[PDB]
Amino acid sequence: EFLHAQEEVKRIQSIPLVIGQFLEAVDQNTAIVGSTTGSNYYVRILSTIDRELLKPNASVALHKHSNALV
Amino acid sequence: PAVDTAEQVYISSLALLKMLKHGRAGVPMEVMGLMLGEFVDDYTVRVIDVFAMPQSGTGVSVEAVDPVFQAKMLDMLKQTGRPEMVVGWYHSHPGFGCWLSGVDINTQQSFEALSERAVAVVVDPIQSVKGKVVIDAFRLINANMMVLGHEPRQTTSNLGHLNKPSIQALIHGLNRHYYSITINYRKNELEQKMLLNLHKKSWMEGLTLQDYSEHCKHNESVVKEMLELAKNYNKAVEEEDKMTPEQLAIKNVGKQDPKRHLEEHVDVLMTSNIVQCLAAMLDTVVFK
Amino acid sequence: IDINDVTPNCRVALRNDSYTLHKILPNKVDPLVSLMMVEKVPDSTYEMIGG
Amino acid sequence: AVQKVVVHPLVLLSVVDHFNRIGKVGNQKRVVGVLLGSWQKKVLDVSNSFAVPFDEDDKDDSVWFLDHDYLENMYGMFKKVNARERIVGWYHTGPKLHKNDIAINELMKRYCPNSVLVIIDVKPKDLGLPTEAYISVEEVHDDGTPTSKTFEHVTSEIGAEEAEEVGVEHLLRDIKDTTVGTLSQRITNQVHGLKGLNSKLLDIRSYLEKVATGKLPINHQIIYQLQDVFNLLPDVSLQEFVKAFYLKTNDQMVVVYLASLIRSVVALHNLINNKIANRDAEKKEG
Repeated sequence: EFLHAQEEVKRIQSIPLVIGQFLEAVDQNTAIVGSTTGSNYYVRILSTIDRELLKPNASVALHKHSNALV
Repeated sequence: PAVDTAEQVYISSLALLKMLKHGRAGVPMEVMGLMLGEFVDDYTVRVIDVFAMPQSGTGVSVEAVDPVFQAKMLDMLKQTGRPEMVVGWYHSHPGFGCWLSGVDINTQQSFEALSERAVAVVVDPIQSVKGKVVIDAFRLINANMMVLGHEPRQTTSNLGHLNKPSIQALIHGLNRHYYSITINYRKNELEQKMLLNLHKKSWMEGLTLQDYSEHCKHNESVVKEMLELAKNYNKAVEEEDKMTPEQLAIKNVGKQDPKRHLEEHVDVLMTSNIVQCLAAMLDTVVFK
Repeated sequence: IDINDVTPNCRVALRNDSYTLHKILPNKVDPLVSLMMVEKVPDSTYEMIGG
Repeated sequence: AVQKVVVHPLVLLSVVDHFNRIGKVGNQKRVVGVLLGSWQKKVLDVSNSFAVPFDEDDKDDSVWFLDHDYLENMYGMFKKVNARERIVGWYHTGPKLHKNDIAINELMKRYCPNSVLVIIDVKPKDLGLPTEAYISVEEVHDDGTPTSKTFEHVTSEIGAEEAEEVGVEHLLRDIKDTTVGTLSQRITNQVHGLKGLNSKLLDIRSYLEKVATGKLPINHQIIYQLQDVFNLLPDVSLQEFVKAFYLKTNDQMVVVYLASLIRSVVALHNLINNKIANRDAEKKEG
């Protein structure tokens, strides 16, 4: 089951992701991402990501449907 | 009388695949088709086959059911051996989730006119992009009984409240004008031993020794990164800061040095090396 | 969330479906004014200043 | 020609469903249907297949009725539903070819010049794919032998598209092995490959026995393909190869030893931590 869960987490990042700008991190497990579509969103950060890479304004790929940063 | 929340729309393995394929063909538009199955009893609606109806400018509406096409399709499928009745209809909701709009409700009522149990199915080919298959079965709630009685479905069992309504379906009219039906997937062996062949892995793949060049490169890279990680583990353990160590282990949790990037790599290396060596020896024995 | 905690210009977050507020979120700061806040302290110390 | 045939999962479930429904009411050996698919450069991609009424007499082997009008009407319906699919061949669930398959192949060629017969067995066999795409070849045989219609073979593989893949993943989420090379699955796969090699060698040996006893003809072709196989044997125990392979085995074993040392040290550290935690809890108890 753990292996299947890992595969699911990896499948969350599945290519067709909308690029967005990381605006500011509200707190771990969440952050504000400004989607390139032209609307600011509040999304849920993925745990596996590296917190160091989350610069004040960096390009973050967002899930196309759920809009969670992945 | 009343419909039990225990009713279960049985969707066969072929039906789900055909519905997904038809929905994915139409996107960016909306496809629709009639569902062939049996009303086996009051608490179950079994769908065996689903045949797409041709795309028409009308859309998914009562006029999308070309009577000549449906009649000829049923007549020709009867000869092959599928004398099934029309148990319901399905239409793809690209983008938006499984719910029913006004025209959808009108079409559902028209279908119900023929049979009181004509279930309606909604499939979204875009949401169902991964191990999740967003498929819902909906039927119309007599707005009359909304006041004449109360809710529309008896709850004689717990086989239905083991599921949850969706904000989307709730917003578009769920439990108000439309009520969902638990979708059970009727899968059997032969139809599950044939589908474990999409990726079955040939016997050869389990005797290929990889390539020793990139195998050595991978071993070297993993060993170097594990040396760096061992340096980090050394720093973390030798520190052993006792300023509330239970709190220290929780204030430095970031999926880092200690064990995560640790023995995870040990497992990767040892699995790869053991498998490669065993395959090499099996080849040295089997092939001469 | 209590209505008393939503002060004007608080940068709330709204649910996509019904647009209900479910968080307060940090107040918006103009991007360019954020860089002016000293997050990493400089290395200079008083003993380094002489005379 | 056809370099390869990709049979999408729906074709298989359709052919399992047709065989089941025909078998459930009445009894009929084999099940014949028309395969619909699109042509890549040379890789035929079968996506859908519809049943066609088909009565045959096993005794005569030359009596067989296949609907022409029914086939054309079904194809017209499917073209209305989706026109990207053109007829590309036929399938029959019969595990082995049949003497009348050539006439049916000609009838199919009447609708598609490049017809591929995919024999979709409905009996789960753990060793091998469930498809075998066949084509009709008329040649002069070169090697002074009588020529006949026969059935040339084309490689077959089962692929899928996004929708069919999602459906398959949902269907087999309870009997699916975890994706990732867990050592258990790797060792099991290696065992499976050994079993497949044994089965293939047994089949080859049975054919060789038949040829030697005369029950089957000496091909004069393909046989020398087996000879080439026997020439391509690794020839292990050569001194240079032995030294190189020992070097590689030791190079892998040193990494395995380092991994074992890391694992032992981590386990010992965890044991120390747990022991200290237990002792601290006991001391704080009183």
